[PDB]
Amino acid sequence: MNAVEIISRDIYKAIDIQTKILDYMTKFFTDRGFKWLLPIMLSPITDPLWPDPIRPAEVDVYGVRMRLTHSMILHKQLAIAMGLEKIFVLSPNIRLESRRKDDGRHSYEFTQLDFEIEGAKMKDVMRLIEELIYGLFRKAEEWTGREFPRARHFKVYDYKDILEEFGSDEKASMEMEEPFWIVNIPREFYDREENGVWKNYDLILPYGYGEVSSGGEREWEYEKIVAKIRAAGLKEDSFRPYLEIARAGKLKPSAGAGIGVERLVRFIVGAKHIAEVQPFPRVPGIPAVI
Amino acid sequence: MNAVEIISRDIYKAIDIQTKILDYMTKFFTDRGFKWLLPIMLSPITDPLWPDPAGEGIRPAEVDVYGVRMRLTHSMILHKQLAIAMGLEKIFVLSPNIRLESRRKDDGRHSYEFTQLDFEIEGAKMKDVMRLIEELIYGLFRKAEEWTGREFPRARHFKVYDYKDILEEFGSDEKASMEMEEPFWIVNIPREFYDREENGVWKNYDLILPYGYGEVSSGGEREWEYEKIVAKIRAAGLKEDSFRPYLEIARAGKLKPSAGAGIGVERLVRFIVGAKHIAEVQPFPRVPGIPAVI
Ligand SMILES: Nc1ncnc2c1ncn2[C@@H]1O[C@H](COP(=O)(O)O)[C@@H](O)[C@H]1O
Ligand SMILES: Nc1ncnc2c1ncn2[C@@H]1O[C@H](COP(=O)(O)O)[C@@H](O)[C@H]1O
Ligand SMILES: [Mg+2]
Repeated sequence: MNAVEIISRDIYKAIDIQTKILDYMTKFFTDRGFKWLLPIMLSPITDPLWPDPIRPAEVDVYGVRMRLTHSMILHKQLAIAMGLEKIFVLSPNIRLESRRKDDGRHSYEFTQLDFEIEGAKMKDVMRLIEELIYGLFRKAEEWTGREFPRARHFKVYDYKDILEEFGSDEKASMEMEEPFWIVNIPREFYDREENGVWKNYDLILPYGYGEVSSGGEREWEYEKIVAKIRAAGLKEDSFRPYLEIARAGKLKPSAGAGIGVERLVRFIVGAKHIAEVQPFPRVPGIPAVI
Repeated sequence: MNAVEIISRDIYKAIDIQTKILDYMTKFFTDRGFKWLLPIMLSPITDPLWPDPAGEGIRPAEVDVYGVRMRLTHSMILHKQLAIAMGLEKIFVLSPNIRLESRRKDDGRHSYEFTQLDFEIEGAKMKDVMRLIEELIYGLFRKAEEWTGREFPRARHFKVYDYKDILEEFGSDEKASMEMEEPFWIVNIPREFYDREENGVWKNYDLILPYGYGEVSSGGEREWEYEKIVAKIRAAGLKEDSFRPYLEIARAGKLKPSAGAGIGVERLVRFIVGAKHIAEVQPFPRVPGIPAVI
């Protein structure tokens, strides 16, 4: 698609739905006393996205190598350390994944509504996301006149049982008709692990649409954080100012999640490919024309 | 300042105010039938920010994506015009920008990363946009009195000055802001190719805050005609090559007359909390010429 073809697509209904979704979700959080933060796109530190079942793009800023935002996870933990209590942000992310990830669900630029709550536990956040999704689905039925999944609470699968029964979260999505949780997934250092149990969670949409939200409780203790980083083969100086805050003992227990906005729009409009809900497509492996 | 000093600052009140401002502004637009778009951060093309009397001529930060040069968003102006070309009629976006301005721009009003609420309206004229901004600002200031218990400028509409006359009377827009006690408009400012120019008159506008706080909003009617646009690019010494896909759209006759503006969120927060320096309202400061530690 050249530039003219890109702007010649019909996208009005998807954008109409997107506007209603953003209105609903931002209000959901401000109604519950969340602070609305603005994003950052450049920092000496960012989410490594590893280990996880790709290097961040970099640019020089006044002589210092900065990373483009993979995700604001570390900055959300810092906002909690500043005592903001409950926060969310509409955060753009840049993830330059390969052509292989062009599966209809991935974009190399996207936005997630990313939130964090001081002191929250995994079951708190999951219940909160269930409340958000249930309400959103009921409204979407009014917006679109179509029927959406009806459950107030979603089945919870352990990561292991998903690999056991379906082989992958992929096959799982295709087989289900309700959103479902996958919990206890070994991954990045910031996610809390206790007694071999990872206190984290992914919300998977039915009908093959795949993951829509992901989060967890956080590690906040210096020794434990550095251990997981070293163990993973990550370099500590990639996270220096963060670890300095951790060493100072200023990180606080918290839990949160990110919700992929375009993935949600795609589900509600029922679009075959995520690019169809984006005015300026950002397809993995295909550098954007505009 | 270092990481621990940053996280130790007390900015709860500014963030509480920011939350109320974002709630108010986004509702203002959706209430009026505007569509809410998500931002783009990388693109082959971006706002040149030049010519522009308010800038020094910075080049966008660049990064390769699958081997192809992309520019980090200076502003989404060209993308707003393309959204209008897609028939979305009335649009807004909370758009983060990256502008690596020099230390000379560290005047308390600039940050090298910031967000603007950027909006565009198909068919609108400068008077329509200016009046909509007045409606938004007046209503915001009335709410701010309740949020803070302090007094804010009460004007329902703001006075209008030509740029040329500002220079003559005050010497600069900075001096003008220091002398005024209510917000005011500066219009007819020769600048970038996308602002509409007709027989020597630029159809554009900056909202300036009083008490030295400076500019908080800027916009204009747009050019949409290929030959007019190309001539302005060439006259400024810019390169058609830098705007190739946009110029393809323009050559095809698919740009439409429109007008819009951007409103600096952090600048507005700063004004309402009375902060000396914009860094005081940002959880992670981005001070011009100083690479941030976090
Ligand atoms: N490449 C991508 N394209 C579109 N959406 C994404 C992408 N990666 C993540 N998301 C969304 O953002 C959410 C948070 O992702 P994460 O930061 O990876 O845990 C996911 O649950 C998805 O909804
Ligand atoms: N460097 C900056 N730091 C903070 N806010 C800015 C900066 N540049 C522009 N703004 C705000 O964004 C609005 C739109 O800017 P512009 O795209 O330059 O017309 C301005 O009116 C300011 O309120
Ligand atoms: Mg300007």
